[PDB]
Amino acid sequence: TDMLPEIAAAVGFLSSLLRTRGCVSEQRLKVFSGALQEALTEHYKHHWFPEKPSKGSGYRCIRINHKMDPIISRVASQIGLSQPQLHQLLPSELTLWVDPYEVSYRIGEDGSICVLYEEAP
Repeated sequence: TDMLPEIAAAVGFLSSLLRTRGCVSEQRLKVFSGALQEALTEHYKHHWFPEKPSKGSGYRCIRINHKMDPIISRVASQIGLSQPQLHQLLPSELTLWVDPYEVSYRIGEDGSICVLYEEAP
């Protein structure tokens, strides 16, 4: 019931966007992926409750508005991506919900809710 699959799906989504929209070597994309996985599992450790998936949902949520998510920012820094470049490469107004058994996202305040990952408990 551990948090890796949901977090790796989230991270794979953000990586894919860097790969697609950017010019980032796989070496860097791999550093970013592992580092973001570790960052987020540290971040979610005490805020993960498999039996009540919406509990802690707001805390775990990854937002990109006019400020970049601070964990994305610092991990991305680790591979030499500045926040302004992230802003350019990643969608505007992105919301990424990373909950037990379900990863989902929205591009834009009024975009569709897409499911990245769903699995049965």
